[PDB]
Amino acid sequence: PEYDYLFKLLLIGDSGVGKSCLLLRFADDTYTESYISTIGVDFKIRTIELDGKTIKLQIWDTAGQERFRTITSSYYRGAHGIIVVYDVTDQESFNNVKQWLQEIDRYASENVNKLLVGNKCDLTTKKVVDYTTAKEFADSLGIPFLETSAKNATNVEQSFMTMAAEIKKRM
Amino acid sequence: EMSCAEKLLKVLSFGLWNPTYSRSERQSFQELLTVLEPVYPLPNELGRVSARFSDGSSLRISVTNSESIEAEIRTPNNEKITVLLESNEQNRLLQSLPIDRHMPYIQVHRALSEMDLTDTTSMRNLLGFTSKLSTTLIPHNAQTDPLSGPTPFSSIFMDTCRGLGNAKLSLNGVDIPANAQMLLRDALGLKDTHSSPTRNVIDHGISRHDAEQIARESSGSDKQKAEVVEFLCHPEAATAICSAFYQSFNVPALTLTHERISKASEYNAERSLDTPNACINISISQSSDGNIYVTSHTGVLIMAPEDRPNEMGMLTNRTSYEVPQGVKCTIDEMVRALQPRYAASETYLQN
Ligand SMILES: Nc1nc2c(ncn2[C@@H]2O[C@H](COP(=O)(O)OP(=O)(O)O)[C@@H](O)[C@H]2O)c(=O)[nH]1
Ligand SMILES: [Mg+2]
Repeated sequence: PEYDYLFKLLLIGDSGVGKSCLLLRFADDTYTESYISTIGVDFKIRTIELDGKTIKLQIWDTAGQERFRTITSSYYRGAHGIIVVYDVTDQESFNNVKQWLQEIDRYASENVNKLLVGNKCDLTTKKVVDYTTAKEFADSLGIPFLETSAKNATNVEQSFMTMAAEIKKRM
Repeated sequence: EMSCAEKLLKVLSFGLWNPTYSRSERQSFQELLTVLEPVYPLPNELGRVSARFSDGSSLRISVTNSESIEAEIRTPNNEKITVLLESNEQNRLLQSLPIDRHMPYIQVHRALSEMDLTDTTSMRNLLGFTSKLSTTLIPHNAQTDPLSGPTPFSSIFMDTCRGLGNAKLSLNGVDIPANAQMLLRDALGLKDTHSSPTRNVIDHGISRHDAEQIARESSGSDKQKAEVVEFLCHPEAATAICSAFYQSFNVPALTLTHERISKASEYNAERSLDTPNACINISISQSSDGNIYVTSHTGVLIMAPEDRPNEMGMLTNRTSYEVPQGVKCTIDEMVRALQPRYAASETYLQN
């Protein structure tokens, strides 16, 4: 075509953990604080090269506040992969990963790809979720995991490529 | 010779979308029409609207629940004329006021100029227009109710941080620009996205000095500026501001429409059009009785039903509510005091 592969990605997680920030960093290599919140669902496209193959990613960026969940869930079953984000400075956000994974269990395709991302890892002072606490949890579910900083670009690119490769492998 | 309040009142009666108006006249009207702000309605009023122009003339329109319309002109020489207005099909008067109606169908407007949705400024401007036109009210049930569920309002402070400096915001008709909104951001104690407002503001409101600084940086009349300072010094002014940004106000309306909104998001992301996801336009007024009314708008791009395919317009959600006295800026306190009323409209570029 004009792309070798077409993958659909979903960002999922509590409000304000940084899902839009991560997406805008991956799609435009910018970080700004001059955007209103995500109302409903946002959408960005980016192409990557992997194993020489051109891959077109279609990333849906959901709103994470509770009331939005029912609208949000309608987008799961389309996705090739779902990224669950939490804020590493915010304990309650990590605690909620369990439910989000239940949402994936309830709504997404039975063998969708799951990645876990711990954002705002540049705020080291206020950091409350340690790598080992998260890794071990992710390990227990066969889920890949990275800490990232949309602000510093730290592991943002790596995240999506890992997700991509993981889907690629699956087909 | 003829005042602003009067000019506009001629227009609304002849009709905003009347075909006999040259395009250069339509722009000169949208300039007059944007002075219109919603305000606290009295007990029998379906909605009340107010405009205070720079030529010193004001205008107060009120629509009763029986949909009867009454305007009041105040000339720059303080004369008090009172007109009875009739809305019908050639004027669409009722449609060109910021009022929530009980229609059997969501209202559909046509943009008055070439607001071709390419970028941010296009979108904001269109929302600038739609914020002043009518909307159809939408009921919610327990599941789509923004205030129901296990954690209502949990996101307002985050929403407030992201919104301030990125919204179009008016208090008592005074436009508070980005710089000022950013001072107000810091004035609430919401310096960083992870904080709550200070125990001092929650209790006593913004400090007098902060308020005066914000009102100096703002565009608007000198008398009006003073009302803004007095508004900001209230514990309830913090409540009004923060709540107006609540993201889930938009849930009743999207429930009816999101698939079409997403369609527009994709359509645009494919053409590399750098169009924001959502725009916010807030309008808050304190009556000369102390009554605080919030009217909060969210505009969002939307695709026409599959009857006029590939046509794109804007979906506008209006949230109106009173902030009663003594309702301090707290999530727990907002959830039990505030009683929002959600409403929407679809606007498409006549193009
Ligand atoms: N320091 C830091 N702040 C971040 C980072 N990512 C997001 N934030 C902050 O969190 C706020 C909300 O992020 P946002 O993307 O809107 O969260 P969302 O609700 O999932 O879209 C932003 O205004 C940023 O200031 C990060 O990697 N580092
Ligand atoms: Mg977002």
